Amino acid sequence: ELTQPPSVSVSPGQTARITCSGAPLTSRFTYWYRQKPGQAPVLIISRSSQGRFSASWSGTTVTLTIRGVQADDEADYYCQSSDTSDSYKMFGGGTKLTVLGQPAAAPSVTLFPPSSEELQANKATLVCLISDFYPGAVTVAWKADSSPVKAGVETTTPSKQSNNKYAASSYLSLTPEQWKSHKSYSCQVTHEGSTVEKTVAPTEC
Amino acid sequence: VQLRESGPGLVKPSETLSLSCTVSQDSRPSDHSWTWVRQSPGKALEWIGDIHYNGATTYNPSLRSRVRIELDQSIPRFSLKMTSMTAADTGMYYCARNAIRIYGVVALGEWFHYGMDVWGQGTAVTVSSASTKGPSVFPLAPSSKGTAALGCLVKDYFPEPVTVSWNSGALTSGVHTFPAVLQSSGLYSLSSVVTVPSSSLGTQTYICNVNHKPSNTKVDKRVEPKS
Repeated sequence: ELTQPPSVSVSPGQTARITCSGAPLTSRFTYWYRQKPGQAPVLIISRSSQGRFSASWSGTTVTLTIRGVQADDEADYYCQSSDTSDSYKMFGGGTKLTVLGQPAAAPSVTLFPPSSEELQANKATLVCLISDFYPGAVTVAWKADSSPVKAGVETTTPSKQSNNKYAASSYLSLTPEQWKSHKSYSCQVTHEGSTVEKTVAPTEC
Repeated sequence: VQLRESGPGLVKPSETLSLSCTVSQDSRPSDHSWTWVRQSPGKALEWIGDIHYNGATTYNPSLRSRVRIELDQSIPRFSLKMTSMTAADTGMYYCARNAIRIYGVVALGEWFHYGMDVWGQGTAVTVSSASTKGPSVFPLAPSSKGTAALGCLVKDYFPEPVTVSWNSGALTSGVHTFPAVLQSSGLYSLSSVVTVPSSSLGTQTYICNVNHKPSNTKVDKRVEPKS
């Protein structure tokens, strides 16, 4: 097997080093890949013959060096080789590269009421879409009028966006009667101690 | 060079997974090692095996007794079968080209892998006894009152994924398709929203194209301004 550190953290502009270690590496080439959340892997170190990325061999370890690290380099990095006997190939366990010092970003929140079509199908969903926040942690509360909603809420875990900020979704399921019974509903998104609240109302366009 | 996976989305426990990968625009396909890799959710890539045009295969030793890779050179397209599927096998399955460069006599081993340089987008495989279910798609109408957000709510489907395009792929700017939520029912729902110029709400038609390959269903939903 090939072993990598689970995590490496560096600040912008600094050089990152990620190691891959294993018995095959004394005699078998080590390839490297980067994978960002929600994407397929990308080859970053090839074997070109018998610019910020390079790799260096020493015994049972190969070191990947990333020069001039920037936020867009946040990704999981995997090494890959073949066994000494030429029987199979394998990947290491991956290293998550974190770039320190990224600025906080407040969430953007869009709240949609139930569609007329859904209501006619005897269902009602409020859709609270939350994007562009950093770090990747939010809490979501719903209110019916001014009272907390104790049932019907489904919220996703935050997921990393292409711009390195995060997104999440929260859904509130209601019956059509419940939707029409209250003056308004609100989705309240708290991040870093501050809150954005969006409201929708059945009688409002 | 492009690789495109096709798979069933869902496999019943104990049954056999069958995937394929179609290769396009490779002009020396017989040189390379055509590879399958998978990734359980939140876990590392795992190499499954590969095949060469001479038909020679190699496999991950922990999976060998369950897997077979085959190659149809006429397309070309290569396949993976994996028997006795369980939830342990749920994850994303990728095909890849492990490209080879040849510098001398092949029989003397005078060649080497360049690396897995071209990857498919992956096909999601869920192992479950539950039935496939296609989505119900509802419009998320733009606010009546710069820019406006409109979208599609894609409700109540299983298994993952759905893909969403807008205006048959003509509209890409401002599109944000959110990861799905998993409901207590075991179905998924997601939303796709596009931010558009308000001036276009009268003039431009907006249609979300929601593809759910596991149920062989595609829904093209027109999203109009509120009445």
